[PDB]
Amino acid sequence: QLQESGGGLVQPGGSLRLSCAASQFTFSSDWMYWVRQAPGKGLEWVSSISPGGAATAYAASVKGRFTISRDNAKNTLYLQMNSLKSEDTAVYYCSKTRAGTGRGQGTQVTVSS
Repeated sequence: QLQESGGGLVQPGGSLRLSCAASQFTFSSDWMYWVRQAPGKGLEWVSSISPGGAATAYAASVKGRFTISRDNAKNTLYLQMNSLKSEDTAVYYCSKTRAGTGRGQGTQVTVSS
């Protein structure tokens, strides 16, 4: 089980920090991902993080302004998002695959304004 949180209403150029709590003890050995779904669009990969945190990857549209990180002792995944724009508006999910299978209920980021 996974539970995203931290979403909200923000102004263009603002920022938010998303959190994702994982209930299974397997979190420490899992690749984890942030994916998002904007209005009327499909799921889109945002970023990826290796089990130990040593390898990360980012969609080109968020490179340099988003940071994925994880705390395995707290079984929590994080996403720090900066310089948010209206096109960043979406439901954000954490997932165990880049395609978004095994996601929580998501948390909505709304940017307008």
